Amino acid sequence: QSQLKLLVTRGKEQGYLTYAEVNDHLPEDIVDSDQIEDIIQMINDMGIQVMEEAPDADDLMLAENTADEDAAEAAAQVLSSVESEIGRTTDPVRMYMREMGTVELLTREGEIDIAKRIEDGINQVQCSVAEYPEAITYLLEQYDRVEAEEARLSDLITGFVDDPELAREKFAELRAQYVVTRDTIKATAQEEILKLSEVFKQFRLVPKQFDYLVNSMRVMMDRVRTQERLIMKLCVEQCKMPKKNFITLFTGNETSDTWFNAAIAMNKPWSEKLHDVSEEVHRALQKLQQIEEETGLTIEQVKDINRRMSIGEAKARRAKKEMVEANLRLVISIAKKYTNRGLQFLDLIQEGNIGLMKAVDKFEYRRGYKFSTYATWWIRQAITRSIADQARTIRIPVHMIETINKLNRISRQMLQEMGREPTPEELAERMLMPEDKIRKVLKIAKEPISMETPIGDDEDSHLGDFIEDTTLELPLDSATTESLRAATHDVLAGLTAREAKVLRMRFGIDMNTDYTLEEVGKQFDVTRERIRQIEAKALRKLRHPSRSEVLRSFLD
Amino acid sequence: RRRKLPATIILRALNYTTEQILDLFFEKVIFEIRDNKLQMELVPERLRGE
Ligand SMILES: C[C@H](CCC(=O)NCCC[N+](C)(C)C[C@H](O)CS(=O)(=O)O)[C@H]1CC[C@H]2[C@@H]3[C@H](O)C[C@@H]4C[C@H](O)CC[C@]4(C)[C@H]3C[C@H](O)[C@]12C
Ligand SMILES: C[C@H](CCC(=O)NCCC[N+](C)(C)C[C@H](O)CS(=O)(=O)O)[C@H]1CC[C@H]2[C@@H]3[C@H](O)C[C@@H]4C[C@H](O)CC[C@]4(C)[C@H]3C[C@H](O)[C@]12C
Repeated sequence: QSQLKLLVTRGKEQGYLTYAEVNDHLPEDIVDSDQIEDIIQMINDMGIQVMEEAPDADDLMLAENTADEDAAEAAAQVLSSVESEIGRTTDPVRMYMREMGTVELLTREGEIDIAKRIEDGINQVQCSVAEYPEAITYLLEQYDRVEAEEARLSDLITGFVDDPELAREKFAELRAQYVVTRDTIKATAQEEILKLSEVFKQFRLVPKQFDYLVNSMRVMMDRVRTQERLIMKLCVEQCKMPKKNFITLFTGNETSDTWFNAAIAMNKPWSEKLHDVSEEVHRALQKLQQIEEETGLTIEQVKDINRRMSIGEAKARRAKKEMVEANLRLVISIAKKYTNRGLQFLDLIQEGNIGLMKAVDKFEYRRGYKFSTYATWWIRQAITRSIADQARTIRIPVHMIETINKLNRISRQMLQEMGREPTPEELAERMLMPEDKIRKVLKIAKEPISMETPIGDDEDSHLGDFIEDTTLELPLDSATTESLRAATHDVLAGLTAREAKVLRMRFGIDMNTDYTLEEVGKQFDVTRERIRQIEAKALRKLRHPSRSEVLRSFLD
Repeated sequence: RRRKLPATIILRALNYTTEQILDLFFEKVIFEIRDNKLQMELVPERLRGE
């Protein structure tokens, strides 16, 4: 028993179901605007569609009752749905509204907290980069590029932290310290590398360079990790390497042969097959050793560096996450203004979200100002740019849109300070434009009208049914062309052999591309003035009527 | 065009006593108990149809 079991019966027991019923018999929930739509459509597959206030006549409701099929899952669907009162929030607006509703407002001091964590993550990863002798090589390579004049002074740095003169001298002393600490490699070298890294902390690289350096170190670590994974894969899977002893002997170094030669000494039969692919495996171990020879430090500090970079990145990512979910409400608040420029609401809020992400990433708390005011600028800029760009069907550059808007504002102003209206000349008056381009921009403003717009109802006529295609040449003209070809073929047949070939070849009559004088002469092997003269003599002699009368009348 | 409510609530939500409602909507027949017997004040018109 429910509040619909008594309805579904009526529906087919009394033929129909008036609106009043399906209105009051609903539970309490999913009353949402037109949530009924789905239950009415299900009830419609049984035969109802009652009119305004339940009329009757009309013995015809069973053809449409049969025209809605046996398969009645719907019945089950409705039952389940209306027997659970899970909010059937179909409209994405509501669900997103709740999703944002979950994250409470991250107050001011929380925001400065997360800003400190972001800064700390970035600084952590920057220190981590400092710590392997293949990152300063490329630094100096592109610094020389910039100084040697193979690059530009603004393509590598955007101001240090505690003038080009100062940068040049610091890189001189960097070169000196670097070379001395590389020579001194043979304990002491680790301390001197630490001191070089501590001086290198001074540098700030252009964002693109920071991305490229993290990417170069990422791809070298990719080579390391892929080589290690493939070596341990080939070993454990082809040599049947017990994975606990794998851990014990292989783990720690992954670079020396001690576990290699202990496993081959282990006397296992797969240990003997180990030579079958010893060349490959040991070549991969050697390549890894060379990679660490250009690393140079060890095989544990690679682990340390990758884990610290991941940790820092994760921290920063999480902080930015916090900020964005806290300011989503701000984004939507700013969105409400632009809703009615022929774009959907949710697209706007998404553009605002992108602007908020950028703002968050570029925000500086040390300036001492509140975050919301700063983010507003990027959210509004992004929203405006997206509405401008994705709005019109025939996309229009943003400056032209701004000019159209300005024109509109001026038009309205003058229309209401003038009474009648502004003529295009008067608009040109208020603008410095040459008055010529005013009408041009006025033309540009027209928003294509919908092809399906209903015409004055002679019912079931739309607009598309009128527009005719001028492309189609009339069948008359095709008959004309056929007659033309026939008459030209007969008059050519009247001509001599070589005159015929001259006229056919100079043009395309009965052949593909038409050959010019020199190529036709080549095909005759006589290429000279005589061939054009033959063309001209044929033309002149065909001027005479009786040969021309057929085409003389054929002119149009 | 909402759900269907019962309707004396309206007629009572203006702060209306049940007794006053009965006095508004129905004439009254008053009986007297005395001598352990019962009598009714008869208006013959009202008997039509019984
Ligand atoms: C939306 C509008 C519907 C008009 C309509 O439905 N009239 C119904 C008129 C009915 N009456 C008054 C004639 C009476 C009936 O005949 C008798 S009864 O009242 O219905 O009983 C559509 C249908 C034809 C469209 C015009 C054409 O594209 C040409 C032109 C293109 C320009 O770029 C923009 C302007 C123009 C004028 C368009 C405007 C607009 O886009 C129109 C009027
Ligand atoms: C909107 C308009 C309806 C006019 C109408 O309904 N008049 C009703 C006139 C009624 N009266 C004045 C004659 C009195 C009658 O006695 C009343 S009654 O009709 O008898 O009820 C229809 C009729 C002619 C149609 C245009 C032509 O195709 C040319 C052109 C083709 C393009 O591809 C699209 C644009 C153009 C401009 C078309 C648009 C549109 O499609 C028009 C204007």
